Amino acid sequence: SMQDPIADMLTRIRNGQAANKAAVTMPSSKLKVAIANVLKEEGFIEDFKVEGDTKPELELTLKYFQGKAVVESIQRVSRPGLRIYKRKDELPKVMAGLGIAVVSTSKGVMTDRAARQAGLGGEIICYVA
Amino acid sequence: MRHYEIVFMVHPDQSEQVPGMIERYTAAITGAEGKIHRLEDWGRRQLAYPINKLHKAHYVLMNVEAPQEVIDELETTFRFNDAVIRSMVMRTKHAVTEASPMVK
Amino acid sequence: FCRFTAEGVQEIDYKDIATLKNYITESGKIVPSRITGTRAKYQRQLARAIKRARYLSLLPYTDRHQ
Amino acid sequence: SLSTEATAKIVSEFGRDANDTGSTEVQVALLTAQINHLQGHFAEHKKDHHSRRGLLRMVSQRRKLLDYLKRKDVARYTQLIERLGLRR
Amino acid sequence: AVVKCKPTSPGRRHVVKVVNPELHKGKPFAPLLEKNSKSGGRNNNGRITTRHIGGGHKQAYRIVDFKRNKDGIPAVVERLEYDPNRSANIALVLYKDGERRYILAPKGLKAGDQIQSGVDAAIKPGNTLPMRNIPVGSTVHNVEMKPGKGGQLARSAGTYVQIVARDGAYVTLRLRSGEMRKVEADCRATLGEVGNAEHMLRVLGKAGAARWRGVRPTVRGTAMNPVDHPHGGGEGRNFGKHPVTPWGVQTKGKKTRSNKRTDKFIVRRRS
Amino acid sequence: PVIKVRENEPFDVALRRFKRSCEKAGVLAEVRRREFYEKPTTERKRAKASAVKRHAKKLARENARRTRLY
RNA sequence: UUCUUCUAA
RNA sequence: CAAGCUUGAGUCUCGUAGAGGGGGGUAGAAUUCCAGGUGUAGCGGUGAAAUGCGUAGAGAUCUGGAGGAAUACCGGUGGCGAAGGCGGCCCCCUGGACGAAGACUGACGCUCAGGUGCGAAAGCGUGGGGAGCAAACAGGAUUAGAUACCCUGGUAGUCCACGCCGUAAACGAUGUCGACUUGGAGGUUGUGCCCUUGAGGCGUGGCUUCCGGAGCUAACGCGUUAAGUCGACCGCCUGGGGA
Ligand SMILES: [Mg+2]
Ligand SMILES: [Mg+2]
Ligand SMILES: [Mg+2]
Ligand SMILES: [Mg+2]
Ligand SMILES: [Mg+2]
Ligand SMILES: [Mg+2]
Ligand SMILES: [Mg+2]
Ligand SMILES: [Mg+2]
Ligand SMILES: [Mg+2]
Ligand SMILES: [Mg+2]
Ligand SMILES: [Mg+2]
Ligand SMILES: [Mg+2]
Ligand SMILES: [Mg+2]
Ligand SMILES: [Mg+2]
Ligand SMILES: [Mg+2]
Ligand SMILES: [Mg+2]
Ligand SMILES: [Mg+2]
Ligand SMILES: [Mg+2]
Ligand SMILES: [Mg+2]
Ligand SMILES: [Mg+2]
Ligand SMILES: [Mg+2]
Ligand SMILES: [Mg+2]
Ligand SMILES: [Mg+2]
Ligand SMILES: [Mg+2]
Ligand SMILES: [Mg+2]
Ligand SMILES: [Mg+2]
Repeated sequence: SMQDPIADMLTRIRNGQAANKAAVTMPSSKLKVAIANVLKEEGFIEDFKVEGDTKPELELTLKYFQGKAVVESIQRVSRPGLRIYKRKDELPKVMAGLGIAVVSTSKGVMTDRAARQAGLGGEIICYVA
Repeated sequence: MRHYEIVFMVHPDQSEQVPGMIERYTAAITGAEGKIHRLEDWGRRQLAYPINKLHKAHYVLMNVEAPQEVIDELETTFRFNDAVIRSMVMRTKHAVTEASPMVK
Repeated sequence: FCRFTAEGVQEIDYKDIATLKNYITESGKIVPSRITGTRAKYQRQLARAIKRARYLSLLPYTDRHQ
Repeated sequence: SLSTEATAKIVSEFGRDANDTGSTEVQVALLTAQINHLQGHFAEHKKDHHSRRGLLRMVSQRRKLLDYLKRKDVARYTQLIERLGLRR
Repeated sequence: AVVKCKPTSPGRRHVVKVVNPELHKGKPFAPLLEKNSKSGGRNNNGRITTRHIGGGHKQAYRIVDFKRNKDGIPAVVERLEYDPNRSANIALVLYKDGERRYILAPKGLKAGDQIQSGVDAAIKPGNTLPMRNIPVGSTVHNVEMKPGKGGQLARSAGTYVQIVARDGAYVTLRLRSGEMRKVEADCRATLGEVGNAEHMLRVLGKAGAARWRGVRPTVRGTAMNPVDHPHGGGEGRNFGKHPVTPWGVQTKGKKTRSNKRTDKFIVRRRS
Repeated sequence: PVIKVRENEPFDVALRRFKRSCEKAGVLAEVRRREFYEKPTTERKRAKASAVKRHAKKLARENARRTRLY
């Protein structure tokens, strides 16, 4: 079954990058837009777009630099079988600060760097590197 | 009810008693409020191989729309009669009415 | 080059012997689908019709038995 | 399986709208009719193990439908098993 | 239904009852009873002719229709009863005109079925008709040897006889022993196997259960003195001689049929 | 293979015609197949190896059709 | 048709 | 926790395919046995032989009868089933899958310790049956020996009913469920469309076989039916023996 939609989003990005697909579509969600909000803002995808009314489809426009893929690595950290919550002191540095860790905090979903500047931690959704 | 296709093979020396058998069988079906769609005597016909040490038989085709209880009564009539040699009942999806390719 | 696909019959009739004699050999064996090119849906229907015509002494089981 | 008239006689009996045909009480009673119709088959054919797997599939499916119905609406759950004569 | 007894005592350790709940739990039909006085295996000379018979429970005789002559008149089966006189259960039948009789109960017969003798009878388990009217290859019981004499073949609890052939005046039978015998085609026979087929699954369990059936104990011949039996004698266990009867006739293998009157009726012997 | 000698036919023609129908009806290979018992393991294995023989040789013949040898 | 075996560094 | 929504899951309608199961029939061919006719000195077997069968008439051949078991050709890296497994034909009862359009219920789902059920062959118990085959056993050969391979026989067994056993290299040596990721040649089974102007042309589902790209892997290879990329849950592994 679809036990985890968020890991389905990351896997369709990861298989999308490796297959040199231009765009990747998927069923939309309130959480999947906020993750694609971070990935467009932090610069990993070009643009996202949600279309449809009854069943909304989130479409991700992928990003390619110098032929090869922009998103080098993308991993799920907290998963339904094993949740990961961190405090604001123990937030991770992905790729020594070059990558980002999408963290779900009380003030919405943001990156780990903005989570430290906001001064509060939360649940680590994914590592994007 | 349940569309059956019945063909039976009569001993050829009992070829005279064949229309007496058919009218009882039709009265068995129509008496049980069943339909009979086509009813085609094929006459004496040379067998492909001698069943029961004899070389000819009398064929009768009969298509029947009856409930399944009276056909099981009808099968025992074929079993204990010695005039009929072989009997074959075949369940059919629908009622067929067109003439046989050998009635032609 | 299946004939039954061209003419389009829903079920082969075992009583049609002159059709079925074009699908048995001289010694009464069922001719394979490699040779006549029958599509395998009708090949199951044809074998089921030859086996019924053998039972009603419309076709021989072999050319030898007597 | 169940005959066409016997299905529609159940659907119009237990459907709220006489065309719903997939409501929870409708799906239970169609299984309960098919389970109770097959009591005579496996009393006669005890070595028909391949058909009995299809029977246990109906029992296991019906048990999940009642258990869904219990926490969804209790008053329909009491009314259904009392009318269908189900021990639990 | 065979019922293994629970071992509450030795002597109930090995008992298997044959429990049939369809048998009538009451007294038998009183006009069809008569006295069956015991014999003890002793003839009009008072001597013991056949050994090991004696004692046992008192038994009333049930008059059983073997001749089966009420032709054309249908009969419904009232109830099934226990018969101490024989291994097969008997059926109390009621004709339309009001006569009650006992027949041997066939295999699938139950209370409420209709049976009918005569030539125009149907072919269901229970009917009785001459074997020129019965199809070849069917299993019949209660078979006559002579026409109108009464049924004599295949009467014990689970037996039956197949009709294998017919050549005019005779039919050829496959008896239950495996012997092939010719019988005239006018002899009556009753369709179906006879009823109590699970009779041979009983085990009596204890020594007294054979004394209930009037079977006195059998002293084996080598346990005697030489004046008593040819096997008797010896200082210890000695048996240096061929096995014979108490009257000196070979038993392990020697044939004893000496009927030259009926040899034309026997097609093949048993195997 | 019930073969009647036609009118004004030489014997070597009809014998060669008789060898033809026996190879056609498959008589010699049928009795040789039934001379000994073949297990359902052996029957499923030999029929499977016969299919791979009919398939990889088709691919080997088509691959050898393309490239030259001298 | 049958047709076996050969240690030491 | 409350209220939903329809994509997951399910129900209904109409169809299709199938060695899917259970029960009862039935047919043809062959084998052996029995009887008889013709017939006369071999037969059978092997590497070669012998045991064996034969003048008391075998083998061969023809007619008749009995009985059991399995179902040539079709037949196919074909089909069905959860697995084991399933093969003449007919009927009765019966499970599942799939398709086409809708209708409907509204997360009802996935997995699963313990548990329960099914589970090849061999074996066991009771009762039948017993043609062929065949452990055991016997005889003949072979050999240095031959408790073997070969031969001639042959009993449990194989078959049926009902119980038990609960194991196999029970294998795809690959747990189930879901999502995504370039292709090619097929098989099978639906269904839509084009004038079917032919068995064609264009699609769209299920199942399946082969090759192979990226990727993976110790390599062999796997490769949209993953052993690729991930998620959920379970089972399991920790040097070889001893075991
Ligand atoms: Mg259903
Ligand atoms: Mg005695
Ligand atoms: Mg004794
Ligand atoms: Mg004693
Ligand atoms: Mg003494
Ligand atoms: Mg003496
Ligand atoms: Mg002594
Ligand atoms: Mg001594
Ligand atoms: Mg040595
Ligand atoms: Mg909707
Ligand atoms: Mg709704
Ligand atoms: Mg499961
Ligand atoms: Mg077994
Ligand atoms: Mg043993
Ligand atoms: Mg046994
Ligand atoms: Mg036994
Ligand atoms: Mg034997
Ligand atoms: Mg041997
Ligand atoms: Mg194991
Ligand atoms: Mg297997
Ligand atoms: Mg395999
Ligand atoms: Mg394994
Ligand atoms: Mg490959
Ligand atoms: Mg890996
Ligand atoms: Mg995988
Ligand atoms: Mg691996």
